[PDB]
Amino acid sequence: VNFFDELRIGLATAEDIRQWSYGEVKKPETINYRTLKPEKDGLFCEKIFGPTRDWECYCGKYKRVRFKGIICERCGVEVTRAKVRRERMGHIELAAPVTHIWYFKGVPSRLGYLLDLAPKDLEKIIYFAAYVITSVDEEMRHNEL
Amino acid sequence: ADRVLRGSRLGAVSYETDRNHDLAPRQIARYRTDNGEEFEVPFADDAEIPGTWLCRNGMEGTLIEGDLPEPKKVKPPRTHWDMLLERRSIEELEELLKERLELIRSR
Amino acid sequence: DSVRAYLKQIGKVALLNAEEEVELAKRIEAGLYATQLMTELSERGEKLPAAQRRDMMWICRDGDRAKNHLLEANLRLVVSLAKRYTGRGMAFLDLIQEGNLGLIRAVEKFDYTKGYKFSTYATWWIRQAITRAMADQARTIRIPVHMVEVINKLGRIQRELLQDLGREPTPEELAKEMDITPEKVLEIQQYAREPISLDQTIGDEGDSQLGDFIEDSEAVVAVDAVSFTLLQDQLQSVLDTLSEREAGVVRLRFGLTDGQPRTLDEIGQVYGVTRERIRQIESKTMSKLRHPSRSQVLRDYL
Amino acid sequence: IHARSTGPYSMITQQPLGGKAQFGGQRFGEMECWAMQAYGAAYTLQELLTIKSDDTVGRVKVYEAIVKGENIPEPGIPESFKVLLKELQSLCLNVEVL
Amino acid sequence: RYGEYFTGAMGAESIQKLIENFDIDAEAESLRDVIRNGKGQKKLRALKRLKVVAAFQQSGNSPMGMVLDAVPVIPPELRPMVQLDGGRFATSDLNDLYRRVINRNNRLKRLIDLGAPEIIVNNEKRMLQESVDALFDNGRRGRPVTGPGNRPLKSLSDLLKGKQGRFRQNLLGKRVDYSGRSVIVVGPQLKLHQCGLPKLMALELFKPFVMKRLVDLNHAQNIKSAKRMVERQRPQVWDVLEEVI
DNA sequence: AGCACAATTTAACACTTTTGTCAAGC
DNA sequence: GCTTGACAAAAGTGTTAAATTGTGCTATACT
Ligand SMILES: [Zn+2]
Repeated sequence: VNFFDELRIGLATAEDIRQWSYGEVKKPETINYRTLKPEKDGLFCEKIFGPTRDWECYCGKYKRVRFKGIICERCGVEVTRAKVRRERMGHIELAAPVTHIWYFKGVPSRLGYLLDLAPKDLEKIIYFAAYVITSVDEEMRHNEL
Repeated sequence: ADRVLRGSRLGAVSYETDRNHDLAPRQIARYRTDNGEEFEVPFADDAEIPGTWLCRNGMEGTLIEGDLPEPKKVKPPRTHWDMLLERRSIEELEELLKERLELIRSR
Repeated sequence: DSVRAYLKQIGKVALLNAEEEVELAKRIEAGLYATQLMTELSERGEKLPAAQRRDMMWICRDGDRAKNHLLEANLRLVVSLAKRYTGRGMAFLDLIQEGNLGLIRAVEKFDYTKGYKFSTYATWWIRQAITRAMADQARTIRIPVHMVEVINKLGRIQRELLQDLGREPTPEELAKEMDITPEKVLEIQQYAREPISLDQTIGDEGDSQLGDFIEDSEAVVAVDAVSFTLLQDQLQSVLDTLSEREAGVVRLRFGLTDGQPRTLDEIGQVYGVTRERIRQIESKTMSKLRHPSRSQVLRDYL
Repeated sequence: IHARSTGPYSMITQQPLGGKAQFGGQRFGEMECWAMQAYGAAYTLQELLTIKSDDTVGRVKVYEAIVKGENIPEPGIPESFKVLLKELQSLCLNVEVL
Repeated sequence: RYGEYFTGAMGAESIQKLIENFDIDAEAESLRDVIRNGKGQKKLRALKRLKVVAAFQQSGNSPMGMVLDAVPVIPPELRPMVQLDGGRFATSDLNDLYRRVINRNNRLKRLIDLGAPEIIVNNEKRMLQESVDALFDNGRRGRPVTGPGNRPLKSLSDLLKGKQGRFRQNLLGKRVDYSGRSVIVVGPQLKLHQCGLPKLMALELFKPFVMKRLVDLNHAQNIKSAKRMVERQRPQVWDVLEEVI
């Protein structure tokens, strides 16, 4: 925009990370070995990151500049400048939570203070070496006692 | 080996000129995922609109219209029961179910 | 290190002997059969007496318990077998996990009536799963299994050949040897090599990397980018000097303005003429352009 | 004696690059940037930093202007700043320009 | 036995739960009180902890941002893959880290389906955690993942740190175009505002300008012919170069 | 390893229609 | 300027065979 005043940093909530992507990758494949073209749903994929050839889909039903902004109904690859593979991000939906390391294995461990746990006691918890109590129902533990 | 070794990219570059007028007409569809999401997708004007779309969300979504053509052809995944049925006859299993049963019934 | 925590955790489990798994398999199958009968009771309804249902549900729970017990008892065998597939393509823990999947498969496909040691039959699966893994998830650019088979076969053949001959064999040599043509063996050799990392410093001091010495062979020359627009404009100017029709005729023929060519009859479709009435005009216009005056300004862009 | 108007550029890093039959491009170091700043010449410094080293969309857009005889487009914010944001967001850092 | 009364867990899900049942204003008030009354090595710890507690409390942040549930993936052209002549592929190292992450994630996702002893699922989740840690910052916890040659792979953080990161980029200087160099001599007849310049170097630096300025005067049919004429060093150019310099 | 089999994609060939061509004429 | 006629090379179009790729499996015992 050519008009800056500041540059603010902040943590990215899990609800944003999935609001930047253009698709989720689910195959650790980069490119076919014989035809040298990005695989489907894997890294380098053309449907979630962009076209590899300027104004050309994956299958090839749209080739020239006359088809911009439209999406091939077969390979779902939008047709536009191949320079968009340098601005689009994807995401991965983890099967189980995972803690950012910049905040646990630092000094001082940010969680160690946010939760008041000894770092060598938090590492045991987040690396599946010991259990941790997460809630206790004092009401019943009082009466049913 | 520090030298000038020339490689090549994967893709292509065209010196064509961007133009925002006189381009093919398009038509927008509105698919919707399973967890109530709204996703707008463009399509060529003369194009066969599909029935299901792998949406930006990451899960297949249906159209905005009411076609509902076919949720069929699924094949159940080979489970443990099928593998047991393979190498075993019902009778045996039945008999077994009885014997062990007695053990729990007789403690 | 977590390999040690995992070894510790697996150790705490108590091993099994000759006939214990003999009983565990029976319990497994009984639980499976009771689970299946569950659906039969659901359809036939008539929930049996409190105990008639409780005992069967307890036997089912016993099924899962025995299954988990056997899995835990054999985890150690899995690790022992997978601890000799390391150093090439995968991490120890990934091999252990693939072996665990193979062991789950084996336990699902085991029989207790044949009277064999469980490990004897489990080893086949625990080795096949690890091999299929190392084949699928060991290369950045994936290579199907059937190709990995031939790659490994050719690697071993070349190793043995260099061992016998005591020197580097030749492509044609193995091609004659491996019942294929030299071109096919050269292709397989090509597929063999793995991608080069683009990070390590280039063999010395020590800041420059392998990246700053790659000169693109298809780079975007600026002179050509500028020349293309001038070429379009010069084409437009030249074609503006012909007849009112011939310009659009040639355009629609070579698809300049719209972007898609047209057949001979297609263009005349809008000019009410046929193949010849279009082709004659197009040819004569081309002969016109070939005139020196027209080609003087365009000959250089070619 | 050396010189370079426009030659080949490295593929990984878009800075100029030369060899045997390639110009090579001169190196505008650090103390030179310090001197430029001491002069207060911001436009010259930015030009030496953006449309002469990396900004691929800038080099061609200035060469076209020069050859056509138009005005050199005023140096905006380079494209090497819309990559720092992505390299940050790859760490779950949400940086916004206010 | 007694389980119905409480709840326990392990790992990132347990920490996320703990953070969910976390009231920040109450903790801030408690730290205010502790620094109000206490003293010694009991108000220094209180004040330190309050530092980050207030950092979280003031702005519109949320501690939930410290536990990931969806991992972003950087564009492909920031981890390029280029084919060196001879059909030899060369790529970054982030590809292998992403591949490890995705493989272990898919393996855990499949293993959960079948259902298996807790002993395996926990090891799998630990492997996934270690994979993500090696992704975001290699070598922080444990021994760094290494590829062929027993060398550490460059993780995401290595795109910013060191003298190779983005931050230290524009500072270390960078070679530019429209530049040259040469040996110098004395020009005792020059004025204070002039300098000598070899006609060859002048004709190389000003190639675009002369290419244009010799098109108006019809010395070349088009810019391409002009470039060719200049690269051939025809006699016409030397007259234009003095007009453009 | 290696094999056995299924599902998918690529190629090969007949054939039919379209698209370009020339000769002639009006 | 303009059409008709015959006429041949090119492109679909559909079918069938080859190769290609993915998946399951192998039972002395081995922890
Ligand atoms: Zn397409």
